[PDB]
Amino acid sequence: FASKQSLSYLDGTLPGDYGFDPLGLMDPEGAGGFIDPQWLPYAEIINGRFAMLGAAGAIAPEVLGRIGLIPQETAIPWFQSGVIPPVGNYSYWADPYTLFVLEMALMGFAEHRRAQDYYKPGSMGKQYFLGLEKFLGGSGNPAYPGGPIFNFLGFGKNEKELQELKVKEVKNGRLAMMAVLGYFTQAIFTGVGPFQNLLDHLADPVHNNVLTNLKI
Amino acid sequence: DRPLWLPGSEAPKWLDGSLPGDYGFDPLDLAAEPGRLNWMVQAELVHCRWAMLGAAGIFIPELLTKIGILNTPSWYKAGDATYFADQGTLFIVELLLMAWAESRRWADIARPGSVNTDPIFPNNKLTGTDVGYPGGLWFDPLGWGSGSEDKLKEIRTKEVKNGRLAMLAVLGAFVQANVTHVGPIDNLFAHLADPYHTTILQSL
Amino acid sequence: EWLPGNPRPSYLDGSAPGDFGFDPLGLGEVPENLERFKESELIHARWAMLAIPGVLIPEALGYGNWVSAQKWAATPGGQATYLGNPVPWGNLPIILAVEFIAIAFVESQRNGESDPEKRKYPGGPFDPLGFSKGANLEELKLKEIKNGRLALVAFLGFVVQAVAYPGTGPLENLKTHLADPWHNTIAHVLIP
Amino acid sequence: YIGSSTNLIMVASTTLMLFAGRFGLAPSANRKSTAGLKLVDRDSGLQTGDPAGFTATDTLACGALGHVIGVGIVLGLKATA
Ligand SMILES: CC(/C=C/C=C(C)/C=C/[C@@]12O[C@]1(C)C[C@@H](O)CC2(C)C)=C\C=C\C=C(C)\C=C\C=C(C)\C=C\[C@@]12O[C@]1(C)C[C@@H](O)CC2(C)C
Ligand SMILES: CC1=C(/C=C/C(C)=C/C=C/C(C)=C/C=C/C=C(C)/C=C/C=C(C)/C=C/C2=C(C)CCCC2(C)C)C(C)(C)CCC1
Ligand SMILES: CCCCCCCCCCCCO[C@H]1O[C@H](CO)[C@@H](O[C@H]2O[C@H](CO)[C@@H](O)[C@H](O)[C@H]2O)[C@H](O)[C@H]1O
Repeated sequence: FASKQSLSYLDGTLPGDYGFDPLGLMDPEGAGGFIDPQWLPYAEIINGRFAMLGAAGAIAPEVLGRIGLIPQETAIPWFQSGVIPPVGNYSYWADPYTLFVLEMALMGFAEHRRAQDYYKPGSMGKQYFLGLEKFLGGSGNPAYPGGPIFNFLGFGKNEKELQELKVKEVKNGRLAMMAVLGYFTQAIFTGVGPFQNLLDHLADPVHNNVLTNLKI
Repeated sequence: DRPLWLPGSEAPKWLDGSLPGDYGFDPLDLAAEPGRLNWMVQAELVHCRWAMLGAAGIFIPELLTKIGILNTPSWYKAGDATYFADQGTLFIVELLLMAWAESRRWADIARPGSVNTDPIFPNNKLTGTDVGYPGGLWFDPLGWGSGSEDKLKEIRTKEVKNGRLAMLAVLGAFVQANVTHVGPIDNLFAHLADPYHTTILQSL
Repeated sequence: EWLPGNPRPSYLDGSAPGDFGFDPLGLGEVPENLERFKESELIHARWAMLAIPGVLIPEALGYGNWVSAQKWAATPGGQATYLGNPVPWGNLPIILAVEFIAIAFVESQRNGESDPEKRKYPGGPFDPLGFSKGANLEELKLKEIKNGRLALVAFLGFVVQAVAYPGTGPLENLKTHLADPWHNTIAHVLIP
Repeated sequence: YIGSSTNLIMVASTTLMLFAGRFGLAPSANRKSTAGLKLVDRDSGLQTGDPAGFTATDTLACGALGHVIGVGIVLGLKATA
């Protein structure tokens, strides 16, 4: 319904399907490895949700500091928080490598469990977790587990509203992926936060664009 | 056969006119939603009643002070004034008491006639048969107003238009405090002193 | 009847002790999930009930509070000189290990109880006085759950107030609210 | 810089290459050149909104060739003149 040819395998059942596949990466003729047609939509949704979180969290502290909710000691840009110590560093209750080890432990639990549910759909609700295995049996589609935890308010009770919510999720996710790429490139070129870049383009739109910032 | 707010103007189909004060005035087409009209009428009732309460609480003190009976401070700086209790403590007490009161009102609005019974003493049984007019001994002690058909219409029209007048008047008073550093009745005195050289266009 | 006029949930009809049809988020649709939540609420509440006198009485006599206990209340040294007359008993190697081992043991033994009806109420071979049969069971359960809910919210208030005011206790807060009722309450931190 | 000679040369080169692409004055995705340079028609499974058959691939190719020719012309003119 938009973009490029209807590839004869993107019929339209997928949420956000517009037949955009110039390189034919999702052609099911030879579809082994990680280029399986059942893996690419899930991977798109996952980098998309993580990108939504990343964009919101990389723009939030600077806006909050400008308004004044949080102390200005924590209103630093996203690349001055510890991801890149050579650029800037902040002192937390632990050094960043202990934080990395703890983060890898927790995300290892969560992600290896999610992977085992993807590969073995019925699992993760059979063996004894610490009481929570009852709510951790994903129903049907791996990308939409649901249940009393992952959907604890009850949205999308009927099919059509669920379709609209899925489409909205896909678009906000793609938009956030592009936004995060913009954050990276604008950080490299300008050396300041994305919010400062927005204010600069707003103050003098003609003299504060990518063509001016060719000299760093 | 009902007079309109605009002569020769067709009234909206949903604006039947049965409700008091319905003069077919809805230029924005806002109240066309089927589920919005009851919320609109309840909100207008609450707005008019609190607006007229505030209108009394604003106009009476300034009028009495300028007459000379009382010597009270103005409203637009009363919040920043010496009080025995801390301002935040008072505000929290206010929000809690209003939480109870409106909670009761909201339960009445959502579920008709469901909270007319006092929990602690179940022997009270509020008498109000219409939403937004609970009546009862606490809110309608004397029992005035409640009568036959077409009797309620005129008095409710009086109430709603009196509340409208008070609400617009209090908006005017706040605009005065924003534009002039003196009470609205003093602005009336100024408008009386030089009427042709003291209006809105003078010191806009 | 947590809110009069609101329909009760189909599963929450008001049969078990402490039922008032309160589940707006809808977590009790599964009967077994409802039973597990009942057990968890009762455990959290009972532990709060047991802990609350143990944290109000020492301050009532004038011993210590949250910050004192967590920083220096003979807890990190001194061989337990806190309890009136100094008594050695144990120290860090003991009061840091025997408590955790005992709590792990009791939690593991509780986990090994098959009957969910006993999970929500231990009942048998526990009662020394045997007052379970003596009084009405439903009234006793209702009183227990109501006092437990009160204890739970009171303990949450204790934690929040201790966080808000370091080196303080609930009793001095009560004294401050008694002596200066209209100048020391939630407002001092809601509107600083 | 906008009115400069370099900008004019670059925009002219890119515009002329795109013009020769969209209208059948140069090879493109849907118009193959033979050994005699005849521009026969070729069918590709690429869908485009342009009614003449000009696709995004052709846009990229013509823009690239235009930038290349413009850079060459600009450098040559700077070196000679
Ligand atoms: C996951 C992601 C971003 C995640 C960000 C995170 C977690 C950020 C975290 C933090 O910032 C915070 C919050 C706070 C900081 O203090 C610390 C860090 C830790 C830095 C982006 C993905 C980003 C992903 C992107 C940009 C993907 C782009 C893909 C494109 C364009 C594909 C195009 C095509 O594939 C199609 C569609 C069809 C094919 O046929 C043809 C082609 C053309 C190949
Ligand atoms: C949509 C539309 C349209 C169009 C428009 C336009 C405006 C277009 C254009 C387009 C364009 C305008 C494009 C362009 C492109 C370009 C390119 C693509 C380029 C590239 C470049 C390059 C590739 C270079 C490279 C290089 C070289 C070679 C030299 C050295 C350096 C470097 C390496 C860089 C039409 C009309 C149809 C219709 C209307 C609307
Ligand atoms: C492939 C990677 C994609 C993602 C890239 C993310 C952005 C990485 C580049 C960040 C660009 C900002 O870098 C720019 O500002 C930094 C902080 O003011 C500067 O950092 C400088 O100042 C800091 C603060 O005083 C000091 O702690 C540094 O030691 C000093 O080098 C860099 O010298 C400058 O180049």
